[PDB]
Amino acid sequence: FRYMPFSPAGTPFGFTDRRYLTMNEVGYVSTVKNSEQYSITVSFFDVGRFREYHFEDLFGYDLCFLNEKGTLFGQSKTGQIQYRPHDSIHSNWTKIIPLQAGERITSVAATPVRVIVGTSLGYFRSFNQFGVPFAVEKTSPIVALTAQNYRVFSVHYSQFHGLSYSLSELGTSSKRYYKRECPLPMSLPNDANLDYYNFNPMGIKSLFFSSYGDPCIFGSDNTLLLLSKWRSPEESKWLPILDSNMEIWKMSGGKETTDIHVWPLALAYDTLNCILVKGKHIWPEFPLPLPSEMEIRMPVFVKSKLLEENEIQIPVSMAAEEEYLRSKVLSELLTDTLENDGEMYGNENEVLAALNGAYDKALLRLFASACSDQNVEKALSLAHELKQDRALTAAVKISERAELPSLVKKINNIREARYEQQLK
Amino acid sequence: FRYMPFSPAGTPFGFTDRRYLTMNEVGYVSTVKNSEQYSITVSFFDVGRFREYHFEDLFGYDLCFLNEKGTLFGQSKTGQIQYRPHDSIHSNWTKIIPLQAGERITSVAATPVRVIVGTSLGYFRSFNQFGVPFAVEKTSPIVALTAQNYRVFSVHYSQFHGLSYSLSELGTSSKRYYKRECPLPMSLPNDANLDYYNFNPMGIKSLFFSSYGDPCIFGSDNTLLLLSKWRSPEESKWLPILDSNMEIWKMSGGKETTDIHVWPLALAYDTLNCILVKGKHIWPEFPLPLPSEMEI
Amino acid sequence: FRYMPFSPAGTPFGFTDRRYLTMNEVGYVSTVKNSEQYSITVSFFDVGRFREYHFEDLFGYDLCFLNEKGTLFGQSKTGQIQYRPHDSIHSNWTKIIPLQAGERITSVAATPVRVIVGTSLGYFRSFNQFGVPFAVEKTSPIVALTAQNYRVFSVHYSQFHGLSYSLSELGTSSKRYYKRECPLPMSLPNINSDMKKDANLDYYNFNPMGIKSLFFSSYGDPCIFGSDNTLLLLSKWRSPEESKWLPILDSNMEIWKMSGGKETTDIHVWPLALAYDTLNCILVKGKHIWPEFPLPLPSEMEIRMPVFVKSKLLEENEIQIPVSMAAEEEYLRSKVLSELLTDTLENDGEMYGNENEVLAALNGAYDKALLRLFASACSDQNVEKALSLAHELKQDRALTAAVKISERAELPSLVKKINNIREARYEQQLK
Amino acid sequence: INIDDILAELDKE
Amino acid sequence: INIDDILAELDKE
Repeated sequence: FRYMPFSPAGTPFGFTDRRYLTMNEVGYVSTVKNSEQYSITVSFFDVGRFREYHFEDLFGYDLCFLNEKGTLFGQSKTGQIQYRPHDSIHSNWTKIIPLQAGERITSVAATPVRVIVGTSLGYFRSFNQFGVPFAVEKTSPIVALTAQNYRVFSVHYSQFHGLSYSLSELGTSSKRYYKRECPLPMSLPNDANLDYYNFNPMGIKSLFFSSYGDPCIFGSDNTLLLLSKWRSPEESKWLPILDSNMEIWKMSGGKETTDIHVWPLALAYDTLNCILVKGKHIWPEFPLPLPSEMEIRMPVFVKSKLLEENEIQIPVSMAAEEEYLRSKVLSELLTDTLENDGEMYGNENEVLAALNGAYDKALLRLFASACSDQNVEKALSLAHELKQDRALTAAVKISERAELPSLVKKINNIREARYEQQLK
Repeated sequence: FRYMPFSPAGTPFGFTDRRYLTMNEVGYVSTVKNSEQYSITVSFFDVGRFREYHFEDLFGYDLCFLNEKGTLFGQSKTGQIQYRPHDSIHSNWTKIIPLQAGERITSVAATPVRVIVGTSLGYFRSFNQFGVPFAVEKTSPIVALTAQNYRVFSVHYSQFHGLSYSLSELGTSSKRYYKRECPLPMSLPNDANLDYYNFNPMGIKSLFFSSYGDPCIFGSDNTLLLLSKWRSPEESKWLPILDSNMEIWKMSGGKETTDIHVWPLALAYDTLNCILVKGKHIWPEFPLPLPSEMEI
Repeated sequence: FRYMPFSPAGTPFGFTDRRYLTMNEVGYVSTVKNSEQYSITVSFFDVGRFREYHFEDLFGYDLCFLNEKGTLFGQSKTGQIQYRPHDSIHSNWTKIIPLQAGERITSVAATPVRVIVGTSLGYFRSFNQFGVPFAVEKTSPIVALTAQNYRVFSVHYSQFHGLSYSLSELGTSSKRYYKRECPLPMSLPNINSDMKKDANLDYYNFNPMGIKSLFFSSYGDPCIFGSDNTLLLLSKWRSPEESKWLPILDSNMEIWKMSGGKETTDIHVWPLALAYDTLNCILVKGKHIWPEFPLPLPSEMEIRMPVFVKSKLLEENEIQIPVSMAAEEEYLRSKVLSELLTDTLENDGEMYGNENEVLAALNGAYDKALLRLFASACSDQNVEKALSLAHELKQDRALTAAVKISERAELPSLVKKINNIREARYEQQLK
Repeated sequence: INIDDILAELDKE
Repeated sequence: INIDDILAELDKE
């Protein structure tokens, strides 16, 4: 098996002399064949903060990672890396990674405080932002890396397990594993886009931490997978939180397309930052379109049922189910973040509060429909899933309006049962 | 490799127009091809407890799971499922499971409080007994599911290491994993019974929880495997507690008879509930013989 | 996959009639085909302590493990083992290990106080020095075992997981796990089709995993040495979530450096043991990568962090290393050894009696090497990089040295920032 | 069943 | 920059 150099949201050359090395919420990095050398351009989406620049690449960098403080470059064969801070205040530094016979650098990553290099033999080399090495580690062969602050999300490959992943923190003292080589349930690729899968065999279009710090991955099935409960080894689960194919289908008024594709940049709370690629190839081209936003949606919608109820219009009762699930997942994730790491941007507490509000509201709609169909048992089960005591009260009012006195008493018991815990 | 729709102790059509969807200690479910549709029958062994019933099947369910409170039906290709409570007090409900291109439902399972759907793409969808969704999880491709109360035992397939199993608990807090895609020590299939191994290529005749909460599997080698001490990672091992080939040999007075085959229904503390099948086929046909019990 | 009988630093017969059963810091054990029987010889490197002896093997022992008090022998097929104390105080004893159909003994190990036998079905059978059995345990199929005092380092292999390892202690009553079947990131051999006529193919038929040897270091940390000729050491094994495998010696790179930067094809390293910072080994000169007869004198190879690049080493010119470039490796090497030794002392205490002085000198070399990197950063007007380096200093007297270097470089802003580190540490010290 | 008035009441709390 | 004299002071401590 041939290990190919990986970078988040990178594109292949195809029939041209240019491609994107990497791509995310910060900006994009492209390279152009310049006779026997290369022209590298580093652009930004926030033109106010950073200034787009370019330079000549005499090494042939095929690896890249972009963050808000700098850009990391890598050469898969010679093992030469370079870190270039965005501000001219700090100096560039260059390093050559030692490589054994046949060993290639497969992925690099950088945060404002950490620089990471992974190889095909499973060598894991870390540095600080200045190039001071911390420790060399031997793991399973690495195929993909991403990082955020002090945390590292790595993808590994063996001929035994297939794809696995590790989740670690590079603290001041030592490297600690949250998760060590656990199964990575990403669908592998099973053609017009063959050039891409020669360039990216695993089909990992991109991978990243969300803004709130949860690992995400986006494969050839165009489904955003998010790792939930990663702080509890026995509770960790991968969640499909967006079928971009289904969202495109809904945008097109329920019509099948072959010329609209999604290229993942980042996940911010509930919104997937991406490029909407229109054309024959599934990867973005030149010039790069403006980034689009795609709200995440739990994959619980059926195409046949969506057509019957008719951009595709969703019936309130059907949308309430998805919103309930979507709120449930997001609420659980964000709460875990706040209960362990605290705030990062300054609006998490407000987001969580609004989130729980939307949760109960969507749940009450499902409750009402259950009451509408005289389904007391299903309604009572829904009421148990309510969060706010004020929502239980609202449920009582709905039960009264539905003229279901038996339901009212049972919900009032729930209220009293919760009030009971309040007296302890 | 082909992902065939699995159900516990299910039987193939063969050259007939009828077969068994699922089968356990509670009862048995059958389906019959008629002129334009299908006819599903749900029967019980304790006739004093539950009311046998039947209905027309316009969808053509090929997946089924039966517990002490209701029956779960599934259509593998259209993603249609239906839950029918044994009592009239509770309503039937129908729901359609989303399926991407080429994705099939591979196995379903239900408990009094949970409904589970697994797919060939490794989607794990859970509901309560009323159809309210609880979670959508992504795992390895699922080939077999079984459940007991809040516990789930799933068999997965990988391109790389083949069959594996997970063991989890869908508690009120969050889904906890006791075992996560661990090696499955079951023997794969090594003929008149050729329709069966086309119907069930993994040779898993059935799988279930014991009455004391232990995962059991019954492969083509006709040996009942029991996963003991799964609450402790250090001392969790599979125990071949019953080679049904031996027990038959003793009943034949020491005479190798290729007439009798064992069809597993359940494990009940001390005995193996089963169907003793006499004939060419290793699977039961119609009518269904009275349940037997083998000592462990 | 065929499980082959494994022994530390064992060699195949190859195209000869003799081979080494096992090999380490204590000595070596060889066997010679004697018509229809075998002649086993047990030799030692400390000829003063022990006396070389030999005996006739009517069983065909293909398994062996050597320690300072005795030698353990094993027959992979019949399941017969024998323990032979060096000293006459205790008697030899023989045992027959139960084996199912197709089950083979894959590895044996012995300390002065423990005897361990592993099988291809994953049976883990342990005894004391007199043959009194412990509980029998079932694990994953075992391919390699080593032991030190009461602790056992085991390698497992399945067609499911690949290579895993366990680290355990055999207490008075029962077996306790430090680590249980964690991933073992040792590179496997990449055998080609041109290897079918290769001179060294015989070894990988004899040892498919390519595990040339494995052992505890003298300070008690697990090590393994595979076909990639890289010494891997397991760090932080007392903390399950922190345990990491560290490559601490690329012997291919060291041979290259010894050869004055020249590529060779006739020099190979055969690992015996790791003593603190030095790899005890045999330097094999010839076509085959395993040693033969007669056995050369043991060599010493100091461990080096694999951070050196051949191209950069040539430019700066046995290969000479520039002090600034050597400082990076020395900082890293001291950092690892200091971290390892500290964990050892805080948990096990001293073993030989000079560890605290060793650790003290070690920390001295750490700060000293770090200050050289600090100076270079100061030299290149890089205040930020220098300050990051200063934070990594250990001794407060080293911080003082950093201040003086900062003053000589005329960087007053750096001086204040380093003095802040001193103040910040004093505050935490009072809590 | 309309609950828009009830939902609004829950938000004001 | 030579620091050999500074290093020597640290060793004597």
